[PDB]
Parts: sequence; C-alpha cells; structure tokens
Amino acid sequence: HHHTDPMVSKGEELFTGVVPILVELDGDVNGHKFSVSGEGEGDATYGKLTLKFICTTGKLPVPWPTLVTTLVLCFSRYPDHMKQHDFFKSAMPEGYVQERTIFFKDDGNYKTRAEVKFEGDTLVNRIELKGIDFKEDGNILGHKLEYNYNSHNVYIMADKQKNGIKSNFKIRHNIEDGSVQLADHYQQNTPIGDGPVLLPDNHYLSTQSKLSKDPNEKRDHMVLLEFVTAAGIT
Repeated sequence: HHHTDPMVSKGEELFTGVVPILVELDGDVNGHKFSVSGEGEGDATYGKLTLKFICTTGKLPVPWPTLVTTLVLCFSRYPDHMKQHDFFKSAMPEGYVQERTIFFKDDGNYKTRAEVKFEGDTLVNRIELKGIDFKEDGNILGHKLEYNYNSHNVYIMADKQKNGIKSNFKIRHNIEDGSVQLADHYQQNTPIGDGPVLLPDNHYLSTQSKLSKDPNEKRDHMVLLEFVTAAGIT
C-alpha cells in the first residue's frame, strides 16, 4: 500500500486484494492422458490460497498429492522488509514461466512447463506435464500415497544470467505403510516480458498445505488450502 520503491509498488498493487485463480493442466503419464481444472482465490496479504481441482477426464491416474507443487508462488506473503526480493510479483502482469523436473526416487519423473500470467483480472496457471518411466506397481501408479501433505521450506536463489530464479528441493510424500516417497524437485523461473524484474537475494519460502474433500462432489477432485511465507532475511 505504501513503498518507497515504485517498482515494488507496481507489483504489490496487482495483489492487494483477493485475486481469482484458474489452473489448467494437460498431462500424460506413461501414456495415461488426463486434464485437471482448478478454480479458487489467492490473498497474498496473508500468503493464502484456496483452490478446488477437478479431473475433467475421469479418474486421475496419479495421486493428487504428487501434483500439489505443480498445480502459484506469486501469492506468497513477503514481509515488508523483503518486498524488494519478490521476483514472482515483479514479473506480472506479463508473467513468468515455471519449469520443473521432478524425480520420484526409484520411480519415474515429471517434466512440467507452466505459464503464470494475468488474463484480465484472473491469474491463470497453464501447465503441461509429461511423466515417463513410472513403475506400474510403484507408489505413484499404484496409488499408495496418503492423502496429506507435509510442511516444507524451500530455498530460492537468483539466476542472474537468465534474469530469473532457481530452486532445488525435496518433497517427502507419506506412503500408506508409514514409509516415505521422496520427490526431488529442480525448478527454474524466467520472465515472459522483457521489462526489468526484481532479482532476489537468497531467501526461503515456508509452506504449509492442507488437503481435503468436498463431501457433495462426485468427480475426482482435491480441495487445497495453502499458506506460503517468505523468510530468512533479518
């Protein structure tokens, strides 16, 4: 609402209230083609997301928790003293590309590319996902993961050469038998536009996610509440 840096003001202004979100994913995992649509709202003031996702092609062929990181970090809450480090909002409204490779230990990998940008007043995240080399009897295609999600801190670093950011981090998915399925993420983000962006000092994001079901919904779906806060600069 009041920042002495006009570049920060420009990005904050687009995220000042509740912003509607649309998520589209087209996926192919070991030749099972599927699509997911999601709708909800983001409130960057509190770092809060609320989304509901539907598999529009029938039953989702992989477990919903494996898609949480893939299915909008511009809604992170950056403390006032860290707002000059917020790459994600500084790239708006033209947006950014978010690319990942996700390696599931002892199993296959996801390769994702997403464009995150405004269409009018709506923040859209449009994703293509390709998954290969998964085991039919593994934890992913065998749906052995529990329907829950662990809190996680992720380290963000600038990539000055690409005018973007980079991160590598591990997600632990609980398996029904009490064990864990590791998912190693590599991520890079680059701006879509050619204007300047804020390139951050090293810092981390703290995330927490809660998964639930809509008791009146017959389609395969996931309801997601996420909180993300930046930290690590004193």
